[PDB]
Amino acid sequence: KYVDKIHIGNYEIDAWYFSPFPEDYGKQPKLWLCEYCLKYMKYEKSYRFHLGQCQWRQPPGKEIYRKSNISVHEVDGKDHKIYCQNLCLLAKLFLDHKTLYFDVEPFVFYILTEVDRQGAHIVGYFSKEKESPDGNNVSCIMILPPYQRRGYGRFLIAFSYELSKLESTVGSPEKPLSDLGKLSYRSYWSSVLLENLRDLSIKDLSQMTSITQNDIISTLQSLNMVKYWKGQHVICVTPKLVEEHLKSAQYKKPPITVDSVCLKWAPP
Ligand SMILES: Cc1cc(-c2ccccn2)cc(C(=O)NNS(=O)(=O)c2ccccc2)c1F
Ligand code: NA
Ligand SMILES: [Zn+2]
Repeated sequence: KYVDKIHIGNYEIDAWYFSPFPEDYGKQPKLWLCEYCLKYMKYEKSYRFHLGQCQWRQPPGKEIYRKSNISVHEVDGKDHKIYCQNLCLLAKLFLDHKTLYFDVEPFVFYILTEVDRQGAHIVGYFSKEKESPDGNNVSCIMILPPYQRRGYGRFLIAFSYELSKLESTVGSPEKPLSDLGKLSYRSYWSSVLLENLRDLSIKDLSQMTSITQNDIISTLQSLNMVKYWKGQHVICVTPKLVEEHLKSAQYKKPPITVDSVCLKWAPP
C-alpha cells in the first residue's frame, strides 16, 4: 500500500503518484507533514505533539525574496539534506516524472511561501541543478494542489527566469513537463513575449527574457507570429495583432508579480 493522502498545515490532499516514502509510512491511511520543517509522521498524535514542539515557522536557508507576504527561500541541498529529501518525497506525490529524492546535494531549492501572523506557509517550490550542462533553469516545479491555478505557479516561473537574467544566461525547464506545467509555461511564454512585442528580433526577445530561442519560436509558431525565410525564423506581427491576443480572455487574471527590487540574490 502507498501513501495516498497527506495532511499538511490545514489541508488534506490526495496523492497523484507513488512516492517512495519508507514502507511503514505508506501502509498508513495518511501521512502527516509539518508544514514548516517537512517532517512526515504516521499518526495524528505524533503530528499534534510535533506542532506543539516545532520551533520552525518558515523554510530554512536564506530568504532571497520578500514582497508583502510573498517570500522565496533558497535552500542548498548539501546544507539542508533531510529537509530537501522530505521536500522531494512530498513533490513526488504530485510529479510523475521526478526520479531523484534522496540525492539532493546537486540541487538548490526555491520554496514559495505565503506569510501570515503564524508563519510562512509552503505553497510550492522549484529545484535547479547547481551546474546544468543542458542549460535548464528549472529541474522540477510543483505547486501543491490547493494553490494550483491561482498565480503561484506563474510567479515561480517568472522567478526562475529572473534568476536566469541575473546569471546572464537563457534557460528552459527540464522535460518532460506535466500536463499542467506545459500549459503553465506556454501561457507564461505567450504573456511575456506578447507584452514585449506590444511595448525586435528573436535573439532580442531571448536576451530580454532569458527564454531560449527554441521556446520563443515554438510559442510564436502556436501564436502564428513567425515567418520563415531562407532557413531563419523571423518575427511577423503587427502591433494590433499582439493587442488582439493580449486583451483576450486567457490573460486577464492579475499576476502576483516578481519585483526585481525585492530579489536579493547574487549569481555565484
Ligand atoms: C509550472 C507549474 C507546475 C505546476 C504543477 C505541475 C505538477 C504538479 C503540481 N504542480 C502547477 C502550476 C500552476 O499552479 N499553474 N497555474 S497558474 O499559476 O495560475 C499560471 C497562470 C498563467 C500562466 C502560468 C501559470 C505551474 F505553473
Ligand atoms: Na485533494
Ligand atoms: Zn516541524
